[PDB]
Amino acid sequence: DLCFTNVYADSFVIRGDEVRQIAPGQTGKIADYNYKLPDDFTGCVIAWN
Amino acid sequence: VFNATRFASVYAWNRKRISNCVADYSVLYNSASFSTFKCYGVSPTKLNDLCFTNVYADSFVIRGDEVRQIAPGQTGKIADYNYKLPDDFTGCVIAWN
Amino acid sequence: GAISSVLNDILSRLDPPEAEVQIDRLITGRLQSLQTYVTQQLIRAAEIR
Amino acid sequence: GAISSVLNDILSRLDPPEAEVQIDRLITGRLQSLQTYVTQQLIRAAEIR
Repeated sequence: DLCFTNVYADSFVIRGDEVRQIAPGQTGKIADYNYKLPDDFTGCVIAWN
Repeated sequence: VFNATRFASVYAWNRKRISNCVADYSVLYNSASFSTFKCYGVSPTKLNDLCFTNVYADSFVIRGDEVRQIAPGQTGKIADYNYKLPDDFTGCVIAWN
Repeated sequence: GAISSVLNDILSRLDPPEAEVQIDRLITGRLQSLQTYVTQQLIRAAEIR
Repeated sequence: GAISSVLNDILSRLDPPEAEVQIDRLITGRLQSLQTYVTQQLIRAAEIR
């Protein structure tokens, strides 16, 4: 329903247990050091096995 | 506290006093040891930056499904009987396999 | 209603995502206090006028 | 804005971690009503003075 201006997709693979830490404001190895999400980030997170 | 050979049961959880020592928790982020690590009243990365007065540790072992109910105000078979956290509890919760 | 009444403690304790929540609760309460203060002061000033 | 307007009810149905949040919402609203009432009371006080 809501149409966006520019959509950018970031594809990456992490530990199985690190998925729960991938979100705005979350903490963790990847989240804090390698790949961090903006606190005010507006978007979606998708993961599958 | 962390690397002790055998923790005590949640029924009788060890009462540990940590004082007159330097608290360095960068080891958790300096080496992959624990799968689960979270903080509620403080930041996981600011524990070393901010210095406390009387830091206290609580060691116990519970079932995996019982970990989710270990938090301030939580209720369940473990929270309300053997070990519980104050609603205004200020601290961190650590768990690993 | 916050964990502490000092903004320095909040900044030194919680990460941003929770730091803004605590600071927002503090702002809400303290701004209500100041709003009531100014309204009472305006009423008192009207009486003085 | 809370789930219920009764303190006994909110204590009974919800656990304390969320019960305290709902009670905080209700407390904020009931106070806000108090500050309303007192400000219009002071305004009628000024006019009647």
